[PDB]
Amino acid sequence: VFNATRFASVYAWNRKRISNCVADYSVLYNSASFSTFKCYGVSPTKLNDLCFTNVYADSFVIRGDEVRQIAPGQTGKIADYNYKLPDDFTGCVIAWN
Amino acid sequence: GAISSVLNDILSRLDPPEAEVQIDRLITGRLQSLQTYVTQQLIRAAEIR
Amino acid sequence: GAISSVLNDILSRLDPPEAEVQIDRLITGRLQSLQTYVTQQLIRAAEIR
Repeated sequence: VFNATRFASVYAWNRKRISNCVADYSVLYNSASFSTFKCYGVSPTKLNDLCFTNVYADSFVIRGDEVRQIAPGQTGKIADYNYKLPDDFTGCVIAWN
Repeated sequence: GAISSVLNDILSRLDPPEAEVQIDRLITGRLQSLQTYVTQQLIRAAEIR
Repeated sequence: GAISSVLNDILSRLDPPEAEVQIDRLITGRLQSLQTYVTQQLIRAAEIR
């Protein structure tokens, strides 16, 4: 998901489910291997404490101007037609050039 | 109108810059629910009096 | 404190994530007018009683 070799397209993205395992998010927040690492419905430092049953990850590539469309409530060519999120989106978004 | 009715759902989940906004909604709602209770009981006491 | 007192002027004008905030004020405002009305008639019902 994170250290993958190649990503998919925004037209068709792969959905990797995670369950029943140990997830150490300390490296993802500390390591500066991404240009943007923000969260909306949870703190990035508290992903280990208030943890979850099911976790889904969608990997795709988009243009620089389209990174802003990957956020709750946005509209655009990617937000409305390719990849939309709900107003109650409880997740995190990552971006890297 | 908040994310969740529980405090621990917000305190340890969101950061203080955003948790204070969500926490303020519960405090604004739960406090009005007290004034509605105290006001009613304070009127019922008159009929009892 | 909203854009307009009419819901149609907000629901048919602004996007979903923006209209919900303007609608949240009218709901909180109009709901306060009812508790002010109900509490008044609930006192006037004591004088008449």
